[PDB]
Amino acid sequence: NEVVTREYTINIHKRIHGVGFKKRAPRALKEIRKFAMKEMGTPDVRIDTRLNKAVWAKGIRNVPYRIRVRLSRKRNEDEDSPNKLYTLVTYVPVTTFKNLQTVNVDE
Amino acid sequence: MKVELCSFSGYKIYPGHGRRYARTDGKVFQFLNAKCESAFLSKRNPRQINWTVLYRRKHKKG
Amino acid sequence: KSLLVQTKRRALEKIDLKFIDTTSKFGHGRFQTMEEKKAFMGPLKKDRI
Amino acid sequence: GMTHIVREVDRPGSKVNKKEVVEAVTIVETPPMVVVGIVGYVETPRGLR
Amino acid sequence: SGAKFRISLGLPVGAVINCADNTGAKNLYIISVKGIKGRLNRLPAAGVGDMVMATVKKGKPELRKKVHPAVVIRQRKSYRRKDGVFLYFEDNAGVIVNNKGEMKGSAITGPVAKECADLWPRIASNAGSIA
RNA sequence: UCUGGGUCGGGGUUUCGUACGUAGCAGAGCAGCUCCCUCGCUGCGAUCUAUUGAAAGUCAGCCCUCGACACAAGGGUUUGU
RNA sequence: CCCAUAUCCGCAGCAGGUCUCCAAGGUGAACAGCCUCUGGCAUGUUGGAACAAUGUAGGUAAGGGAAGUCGGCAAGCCGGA
Ligand SMILES: [Mg+2]
Ligand SMILES: [Mg+2]
Ligand SMILES: [Mg+2]
Ligand SMILES: [Mg+2]
Ligand SMILES: [Mg+2]
Ligand SMILES: [Mg+2]
Ligand SMILES: [Mg+2]
Ligand SMILES: [Mg+2]
Repeated sequence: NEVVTREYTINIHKRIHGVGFKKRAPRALKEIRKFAMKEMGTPDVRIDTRLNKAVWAKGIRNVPYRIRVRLSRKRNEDEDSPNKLYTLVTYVPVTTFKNLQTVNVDE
Repeated sequence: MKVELCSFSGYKIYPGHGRRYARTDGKVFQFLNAKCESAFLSKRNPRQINWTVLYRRKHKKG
Repeated sequence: KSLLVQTKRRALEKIDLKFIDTTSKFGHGRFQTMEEKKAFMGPLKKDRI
Repeated sequence: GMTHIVREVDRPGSKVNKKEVVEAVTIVETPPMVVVGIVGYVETPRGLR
Repeated sequence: SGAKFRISLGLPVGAVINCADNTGAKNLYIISVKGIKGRLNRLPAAGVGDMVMATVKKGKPELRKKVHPAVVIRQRKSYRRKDGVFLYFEDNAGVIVNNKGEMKGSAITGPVAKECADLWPRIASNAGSIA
């Protein structure tokens, strides 16, 4: 239905290619947000603060190549907002990235 | 069309590749690429170089 | 097809190919085929799993 | 794309005569064309309508 | 017969190649190249094979303040040898000849590029190795 | 549409040069333990060797997937002899 | 209370100018340059998206090596001990 959660891996070292040194970490976070707005069909995604602490872990210009990300549509209950749904983009720590696909996640 | 061996890495040069180098004592060498010849011209031994053919027969890696 | 009448000796040369290179153009390729590269390099680590 | 070839040259009286040169070639991929129409032109004093 | 194909020249006018025969010269400072018509601001350059007017800068004093014809026999710049082989030498070198091609010296030390072993037969007969 | 093209994954290619751990009677030497030993056995120790052409990267404008996962007849503005 | 890249003078929240006191760890000859702690700040009066020409500031370059130019101008080389 409308509420669902999946885990994705995001290839950051293909969306940050060729952008200048002091914009690689800020551009990464507006590539996370753009990945989620296409993947779930929602605007108003919200990045968890330990997710950008992950992408800023090696400074502004050396960003991780891949990061494992858990998306989640949620019904926007805090106000009668024009966006009925919002997306929460929590971070998944993982050692290797080999053989990881997109996986539906249970509650 | 004669297929010739790289004087540093022991690989197999095909007729469109690499460059030959005539040192002024009579000796002619063949190099596969610029990685091989810069390693050659900086005088280092291909037996201390882990990816050459001479390394892999000194250590019997086949 | 050309608009001219080809009368030069270079234009009327019968050719006969002898070798066609098939090394990888995505870098400095060394190996003409796949079966050559495997027969030279030997069994790697990721094969013997 | 491009590759390169080896062939033997027959230029009588040349430096590369009966020798092996390396030529650079271009691969042009040509599937068969499908003929779907005919159009006819007439000669006019203003060209070819 | 056969004519010389063009090669990468890479040895302009102000160059100092070293003399490679027993005439007592140690350098050859090129001053022009025979055969160049030239373009505005382009410098005349020479490859292996080319006959060259040069003066010697150090060596025996009976060779020094004169202009001699010379032939470049080795070049450090890579040129393509038309079987897809790029070939280059450790140094730039030349021998002193006259207008007909006979050498003032008698024996060439070092190898000789085979492009000037074909144009210049009296050079090619005094060469120890034809690279 | 004989679906489709995306995102990951896999394979191919290629770049660099052999990862971390662990093991070694490999190591210039030094410090210790002596009921030991019958010349031992614990340490410290750059480096070496095996595991290991490994490890890491690879389209973002590289190649091939049919594996996984979603999504795609939806919108907006105008046009007539 | 300010004592100055915003409280002073310079028509201004002006890269200018304007007298002093205190002074940590590492490297090192060193209150040199570089990195950090105490303390301080939000990039110096706007953001976003692109990566064309031309610039301004910075780099590298085969083979020659001043042939350039009024002139080795600029850069490079040299460097400590
Ligand atoms: Mg290529
Ligand atoms: Mg201000
Ligand atoms: Mg700034
Ligand atoms: Mg700002
Ligand atoms: Mg240069
Ligand atoms: Mg001058
Ligand atoms: Mg002038
Ligand atoms: Mg100066």
